Amino acid sequence: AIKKYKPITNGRRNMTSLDFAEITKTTPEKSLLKPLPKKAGRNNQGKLTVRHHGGGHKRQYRVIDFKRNKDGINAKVDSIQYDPNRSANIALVVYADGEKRYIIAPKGLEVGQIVESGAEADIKVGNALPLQNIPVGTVVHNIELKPGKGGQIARSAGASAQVLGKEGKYVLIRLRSGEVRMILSTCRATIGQVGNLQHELVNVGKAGRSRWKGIRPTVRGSVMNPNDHPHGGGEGRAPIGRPSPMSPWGKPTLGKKTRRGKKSSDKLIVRGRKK
Amino acid sequence: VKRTYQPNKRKHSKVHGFRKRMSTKNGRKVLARRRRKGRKVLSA
Amino acid sequence: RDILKRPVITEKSSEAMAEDKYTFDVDTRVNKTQVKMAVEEIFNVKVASVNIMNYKPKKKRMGRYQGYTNKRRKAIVTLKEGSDDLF
RNA sequence: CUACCCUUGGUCAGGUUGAAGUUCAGGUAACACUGAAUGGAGGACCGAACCGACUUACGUUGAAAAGUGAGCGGAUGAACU
RNA sequence: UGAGUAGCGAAAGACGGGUGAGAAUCCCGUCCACCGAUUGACUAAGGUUUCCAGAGGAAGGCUCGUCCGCUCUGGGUUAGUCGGGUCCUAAGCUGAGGCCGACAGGCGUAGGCGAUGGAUAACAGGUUGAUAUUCCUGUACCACCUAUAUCGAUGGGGGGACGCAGUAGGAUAGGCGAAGCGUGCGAUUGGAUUGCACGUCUAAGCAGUAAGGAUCCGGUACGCUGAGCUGUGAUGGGGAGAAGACAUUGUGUCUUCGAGUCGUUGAUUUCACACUGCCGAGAAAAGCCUCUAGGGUGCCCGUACCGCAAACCGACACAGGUAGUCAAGAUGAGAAUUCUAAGGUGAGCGAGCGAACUCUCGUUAAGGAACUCGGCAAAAUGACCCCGUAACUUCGGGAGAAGGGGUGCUCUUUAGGGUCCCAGAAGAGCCGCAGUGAAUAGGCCCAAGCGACUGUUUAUCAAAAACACAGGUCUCUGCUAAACCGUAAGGUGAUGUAUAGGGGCUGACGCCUGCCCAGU
RNA sequence: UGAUAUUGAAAUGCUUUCUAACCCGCACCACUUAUCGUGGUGGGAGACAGUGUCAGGCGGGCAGUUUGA
Repeated sequence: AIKKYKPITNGRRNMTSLDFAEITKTTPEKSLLKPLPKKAGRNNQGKLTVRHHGGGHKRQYRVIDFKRNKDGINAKVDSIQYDPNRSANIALVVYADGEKRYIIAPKGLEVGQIVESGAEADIKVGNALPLQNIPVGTVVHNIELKPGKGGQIARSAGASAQVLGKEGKYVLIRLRSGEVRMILSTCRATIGQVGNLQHELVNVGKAGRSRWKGIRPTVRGSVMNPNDHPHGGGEGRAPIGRPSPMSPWGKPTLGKKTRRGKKSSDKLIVRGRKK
Repeated sequence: VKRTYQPNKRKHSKVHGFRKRMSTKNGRKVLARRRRKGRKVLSA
Repeated sequence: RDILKRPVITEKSSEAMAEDKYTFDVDTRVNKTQVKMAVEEIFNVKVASVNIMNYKPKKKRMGRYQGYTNKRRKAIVTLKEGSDDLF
């Protein structure tokens, strides 16, 4: 749900926030919180290596498990909680042995689920099975990429990726970006979509509200001096003035592909994207 | 008007002290260059 | 031992308290335990307590050539039986 | 000193406005609409400390290598230290 | 030389008596004047002997100096409990092995160092020229040692342990007006039911108290801790407005002796991140508790002094700058305004005269912006309580729109409120030129341009129509992501995963965004 | 971007397959109640990548200079 703020002032005029109606506990669970110190886009050399980062509100990392590796012990969901670090909420789940953990909350959850290796207690949201046990046409999330490493794909809020056919050792996944690729078949995955679907609709309202999430102002290269940015100088407002828009470090920044993300995985990717 | 020198003992001994100069390799050279001159204050 | 150097005979802060307290200049690397046992071994008294304070080297002594004095450490002892620890 | 950042502390007489929500009423199959209390939001309003430096007069071997007087802006925040 | 010329650094002093070779300038005194959310009191940096007493007057002091933050000679800093170490750890630095590298060396694991935070046993009064939870008196507290079932970790678990904003409450400190004591009862017309000034007192130890909450262990499922404040004593103690007794103004002073302490009214910015709400989701480790595997002793550093300043940063005894704690009375929203208290201060050149001219300040006939680039600058409005209030609008606003009225004191009657204190109605009357009688606190309106708004900037000629901005759009990026530093290791991105990250442009909101892919 | 070394084994120079090389900011175990590292096991990839010598192309991102009388 979405709260729409009334225009009592400029700044709060066209604003919008989340309702926070699915959030139950409203308090972090102790003994699963590890201290996180802000780095403000700074390298081990101490130099600003990523721009527009810095400042914000103090937070604390929640030790979440993306491995989901239990031998078939049950777990009753306790509460859905807020997490400052990600878009998705989290869910505190107590296993029937005594261990408590944090899961990424799939949409529509208070139920109680199983960390399976197959469809014994059948497929349904929250249940985390290896991929080969997952029927073709499901919508799964939190997919590993290498066995026993932990979920890496489809972890954001309102995220998902459905399983197309199989190939005996791999499966075909169509990721949220619009890509089709081959994933190893012994890779785990949870069922369902990820909740918090309204996170995209929020209008953050003012310039000091994006300022306490950890952002900093972004000067435009056209309002810089000719030795700072390739766009740089001139008299009056000047156009781009080159054959193509550049980045601040002298590379083309609009159109040109930069895919050196891997080469060994070029043979596994079947499609492009529709983004 | 705030001026350029605000004295402070910890910072002075932590930047220009003997241990700081005897710590790096171009600080041992500063000491070896101040000892040759005959200076009565090598580090402070 | 001879961890005691000198008696300190001053006007008020050594004679206005010489009803029971006796002040010395001592070595600069000693305790009040060392001095409390040294007085009792030298003079054969029972020393109730002892207070110590350090003095910085003053630059007062300046002739044609300016210089500093010695850093000095002064110890006051309060006796429980006996007397005559500076004449 | 100055610019950003990290960590961990500190300060912001007073006074005034009255958002969401709640609660009584009433109105409907109902939702849900009008009223009255309660509530106390906000890069909100006035204004000292505090932080600034818009106009002007003075000074210009200055009191001072950038200040003073009179007014002026913010003053719970993208604050100041 | 300029030339005995410019200046002598914000400001109230006057006289009396001393000392002395010499006095506006030094000491003592009375009157006057200034600050008093500070020029008063206490401390962190930083200075580093500048602090005190006795002497001095060559140089320093913007004059003088018999004086001093200056010269000489002797002194002054006292801790089991205060701030640091023998306890803990942020950020960061360092790093045995280790990885990378022409050399030098860069990075990094275990481990270590490290506060601005966490833990940790003492309070009143007296005393010196100079110390003061440190010395002394009184009363305490903690750790260890010796005499006359327990211990449980380097390991597990709990706690420690936390944001911002809003009111409602309990109690207290401090504030004031009567009574109760202790001194005074008069100048110049008057009075004597009159005028002043003081009211307590600690920690610790005992009571009771608003409020507020399937390793014996932890996790799964099937009356308890703490807690401001009060009170008995501690305290036949200490102190004190002052009172009576002793020698050289005993100036004064040592000395013993003995006095009140009661109830009430408002009320914290101190005493709970407690309770409620919100989104931006609010350190770590030890001390501590817990479960199992098993009559004495008490150390080192600081301590004086200045600390909005003549002692620190500004070359100066320099109108600037400098973190934090305390916070009186009348008036009031109030830490505003004016006058004062505690306490400090009279600013290191004066005496004349009262020209031109410059600077700061007050007033002005008649008119009124005519001045001039330009109503710049100044004047005008300004407080509270009542009526009243337009086009427009994103329905919040504009709006303190605009425009008007009231305001002192005395006396009468007269429903309030809190528990002496706070708030009102109406009527009758007195006065002057004047009633927020001083200080202080909006001028407003009619139209156009730019930028939506709060914010920021050329430290010392520019503060804006510039930058930022929420929102729009395009584009690279499938995770050892792209991008970036190094261009090695190692990192940020991110302990994130396409509703996510980097780059380019535009710049709230409303209506919209035409055509062309020659050519780069 | 190509040739050559590290670099092999097979079947129809180009193709397809295998695995021991080389690699894994993948999992588990031991040094060690660290995992930086080393090693050892399982999985993934596999003669490809990474790296060395040689060669062609883009390269105001950066450098040195020129721009007459």
